[PDB]
Amino acid sequence: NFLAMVDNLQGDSGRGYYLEMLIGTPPQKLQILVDTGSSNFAVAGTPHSYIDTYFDTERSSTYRSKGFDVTVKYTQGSWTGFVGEDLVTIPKGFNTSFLVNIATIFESENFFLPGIKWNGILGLAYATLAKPSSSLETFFDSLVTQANIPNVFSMQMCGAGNGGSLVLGGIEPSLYKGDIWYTPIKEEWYYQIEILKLEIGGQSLNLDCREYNADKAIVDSGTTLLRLPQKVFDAVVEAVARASLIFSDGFWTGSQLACWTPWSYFPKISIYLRDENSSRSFRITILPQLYIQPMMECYRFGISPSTNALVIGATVMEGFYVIFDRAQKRVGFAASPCAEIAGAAVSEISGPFSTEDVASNCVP
Repeated sequence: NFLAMVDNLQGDSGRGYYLEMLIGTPPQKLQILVDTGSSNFAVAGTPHSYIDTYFDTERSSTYRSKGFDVTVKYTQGSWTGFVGEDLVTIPKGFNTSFLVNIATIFESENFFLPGIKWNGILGLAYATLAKPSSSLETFFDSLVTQANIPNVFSMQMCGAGNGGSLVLGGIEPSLYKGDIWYTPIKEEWYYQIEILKLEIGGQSLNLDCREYNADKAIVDSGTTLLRLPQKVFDAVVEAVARASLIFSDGFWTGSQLACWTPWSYFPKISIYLRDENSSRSFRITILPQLYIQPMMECYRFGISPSTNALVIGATVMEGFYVIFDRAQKRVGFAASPCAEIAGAAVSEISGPFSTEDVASNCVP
């Protein structure tokens, strides 16, 4: 009954998309960030001045400690928590309770930030990324076993320029339009997919396709912006600058905002992904609406560099309906009715295209 799950997320690209969950007995209500870039279920376990509620294990008769803690470190921020298990229910989806591993954060640094509305995180990626180790069964793997649902979830994000949907156990036809296009998961850790080509203003960037997969290309709803490995970032900046022509250096680095819509002055950016048929690609396209982001207008460049990954973050996922088909080791993309600003399209999907002139394997 996927219709219950429609309209179950709040938030946006910048502050995250979050699901309401009930944890323990009696149920304590938390706001949980949906994060396809990690694999732990972790919640505030102590008071923090930037959050309004935390999970108190001592008030839950069904909580059981697992006898160890875990420390998680990100490029920015970290936390240490107690590892236990408890019953969860997701009101907007699964009104029958299920037992999951949970980390209750008792210490942290730059994790719970000012202005943020979530107080834990739901890591939806694979066991290989679970901490302390892959033996700590992920939240979604627990749900699949116990609720006997298909090993698939999908996400509609509607905050382009509001909330959206997290569908656990499959696909809701009302959340997309036209054809679904699927690309293989190259490696089950992050949702790693194979990027063949980037195209700015209809003109491909002149980089070996290995540069787009440098370490990894991934789909991550816990990342705000489109993040590009430094080399790709610098080439994209030059292509966009030249295809527009309005620039201070700070605009590209997020040091400065441009105040003026400007969208008509900037080019389309297309990312080409290998199809489940090896001999074909398809293309996901963001329009300036998704990467020239109004702030209050004043506008920020919605693309940043990464050291180690090309990350298809929430600002790009706001353009599409995205299917995490773990059962068939593929990620699907489709056109999304809610990807609009004033009823105007902010993205395009198209295919197929020939892969005759790209290498057989762009992943190094």
